[PDB]
Amino acid sequence: PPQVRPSIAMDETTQGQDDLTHKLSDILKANINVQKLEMDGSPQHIIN
Amino acid sequence: LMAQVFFGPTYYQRLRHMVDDKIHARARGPVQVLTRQPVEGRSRDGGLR
RNA sequence: GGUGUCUUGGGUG
Repeated sequence: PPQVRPSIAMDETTQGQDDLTHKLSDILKANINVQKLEMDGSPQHIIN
Repeated sequence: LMAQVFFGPTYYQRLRHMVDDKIHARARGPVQVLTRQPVEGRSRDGGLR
């Protein structure tokens, strides 16, 4: 939940996500890129 | 006084540490976002570890 | 009715 990775306020209107949130976002990007290889052409040196 | 006293001028210094810059008390106050424990700092009205 | 996070340097006990 966001409790484990709460945001904070930098100058009265700004918020950056916690490290775990950006890490999960990077994982999601990686996952979707994986789901863009087993659905179409993938010559075995991009899947790995 | 039955005893005599060593008496005279000496050069003393006024140091930066005043009690009024250190005295702090806290009953209840702001907590941390993540842990929900008292914040850290005299200026922030924190609690003692 | 709600006053944010991390490091560097200098001190106090």
